[PDB]
Amino acid sequence: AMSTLGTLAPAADTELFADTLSCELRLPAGFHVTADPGSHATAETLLRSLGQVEDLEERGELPLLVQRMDAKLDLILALIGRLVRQSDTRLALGTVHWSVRGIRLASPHAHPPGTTGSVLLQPSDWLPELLQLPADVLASASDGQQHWLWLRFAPLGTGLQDALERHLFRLHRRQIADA
Amino acid sequence: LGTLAPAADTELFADTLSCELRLPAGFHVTADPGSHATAETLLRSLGQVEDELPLLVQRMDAKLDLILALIGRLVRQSDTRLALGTVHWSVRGIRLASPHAHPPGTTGSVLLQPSDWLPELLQLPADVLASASDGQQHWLWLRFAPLGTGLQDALERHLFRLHRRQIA
Amino acid sequence: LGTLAPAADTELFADTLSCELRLPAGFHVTADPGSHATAETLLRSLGQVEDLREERGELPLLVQRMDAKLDLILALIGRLVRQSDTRLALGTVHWSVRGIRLASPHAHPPGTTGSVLLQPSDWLPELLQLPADVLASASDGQQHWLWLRFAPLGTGLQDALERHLFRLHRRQIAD
Amino acid sequence: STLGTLAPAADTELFADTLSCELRLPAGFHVTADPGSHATAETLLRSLGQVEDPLLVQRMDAKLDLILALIGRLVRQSDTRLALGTVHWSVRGIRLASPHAHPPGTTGSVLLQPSDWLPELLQLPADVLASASDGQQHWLWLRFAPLGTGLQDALERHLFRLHRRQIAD
Repeated sequence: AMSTLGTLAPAADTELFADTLSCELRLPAGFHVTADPGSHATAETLLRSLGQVEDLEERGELPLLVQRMDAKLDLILALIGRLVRQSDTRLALGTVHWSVRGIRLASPHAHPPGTTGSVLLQPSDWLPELLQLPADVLASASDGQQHWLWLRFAPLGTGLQDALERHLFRLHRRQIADA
Repeated sequence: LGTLAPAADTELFADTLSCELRLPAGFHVTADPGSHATAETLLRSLGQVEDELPLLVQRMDAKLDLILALIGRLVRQSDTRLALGTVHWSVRGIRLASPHAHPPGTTGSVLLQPSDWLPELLQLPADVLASASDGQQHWLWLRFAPLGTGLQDALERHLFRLHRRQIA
Repeated sequence: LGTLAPAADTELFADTLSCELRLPAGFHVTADPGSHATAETLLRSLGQVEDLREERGELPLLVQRMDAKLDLILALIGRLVRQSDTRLALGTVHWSVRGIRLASPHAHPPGTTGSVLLQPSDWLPELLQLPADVLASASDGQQHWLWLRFAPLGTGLQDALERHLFRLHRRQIAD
Repeated sequence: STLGTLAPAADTELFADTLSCELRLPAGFHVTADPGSHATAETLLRSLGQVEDPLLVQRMDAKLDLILALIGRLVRQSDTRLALGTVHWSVRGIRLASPHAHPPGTTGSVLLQPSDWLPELLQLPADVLASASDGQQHWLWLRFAPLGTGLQDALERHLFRLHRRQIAD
């Protein structure tokens, strides 16, 4: 906590993180000008489904035919995840500051404020799926060895916003948890 | 406008719901058509996922969503893709733009993507009624071969639902 | 088009349901294929989804919707598999629970072992693989014909194949 | 198997007083700082064990079988296969052949394909205990890092069934 990167874009850092849960973490992240995010519902579905399956009984209240079905789903899911890792290009690992409003992350190339595009993020880790969020560049600055971008997400809509808030809240208690 | 083959235009759309929309679609010549079951399953399934029980079932559903999402993306990122474009679609046939003209009577299959998030294509065997060009290019008038009870009921529901969505 | 191998045609098709149909099939000379379990799972599952094509509402609405998602996933994965698989040559074949007679691009001596490769359903890009040996290879006007005798199937697979063949027959008489 | 005499201390640490299965399967050790995931490993093992065993529902189950089979095929297209060799496996660690030898203390991940009909791999973080050669190949004695209650139980169940199955005829 207490990273000075915010001194590079005071007004932007305040817009994105003031008075709202903001998490500083490392995960595959990136920004691309030529969007192709998809829908709010896809992002929302990814986040919610991800929550229902994660964060660390069948013989009872349930038969056994359904346990097998659930087993098969776990297997299919793992295999489809394996398939994806085979072709998709992974995002680079980076330290980012993420809130419901936007994100501060490092980028190979600077981009003037006003540039529009999509923030790419791999939320999970065991699942090679990306969360894409349309966003605009609020600020762009360097610290000497990396170009930093402050991106503000375009309106997320009621459902996705909720899923994202829950997502951030969970990540936060867990980071504090394993401490 | 449409009246560059009024003969077919009337056969395909007169007195029946005919929607005008933009969706990837195309005509592919072949003697190897698809199946009615497959097309019916595709249509009804898209519709049943329009908009609970023990926790294990709720998480099974979450797992399904994740699988569908991942598999859907893989297809969409590696496919040929059909030509986006304005088409006129009814339970009887479709009015779409094709790269080249075709002699009427030419047998083949109309391939269209009924939904855009899901990259699964709908395959319907059809014959060309007319092939007049003018919109700088060649427009085709395709007549679906008899769909059969089930698939026809599915297609009408699809178009009706699709129309209200649009008319709102 | 069967006298080319009298005894072999009698061993594989005498006093037993034998169907004549066209589908992608081939014989692959391989050391060891295997897995009756995979072959049986395929045939039994196909049959259930084949019949799908008991009660409309019935169970919870959520369930019906999950089933739909399954139909979508299967279709999508099917499409993906076709984007890079190798289609097998379509051909007429005589198929019994004991063996199969098909057209091969080349001939093989009696005793050659491998797997009979078949695509059971046109809508599903999945292949059925059954270990088999060649007990007859002869030629007629042109094409090379092989008589493959399946290696023992085991209780389950046999039942699955017999069921599959019977339904195939029944549907065939439906013309 | 006399491979143990090549590294008595390690062989004893990994297989003494515990079920140890000698079998053939694709398995490898790769130097990496990939912490893997206990939850992923446990899910794989329990699910595997589950399948190693109203009409609408039965149809759904049929669809799952078909999907699983196809997805399996896809992965097997462009996936880097593991080396199939004889191994010695216990809940504590595993002895397997390796391309290069490694100094004891070297940490990485053991990769192996639990079932032969599915291309899904199990990853388990481990450290090299011993590393010796029999004149033909380099053998490694890897000690899995703590598995955690759940994963450990799943693995114990997995090895026990495996041992049972193989004691037939």
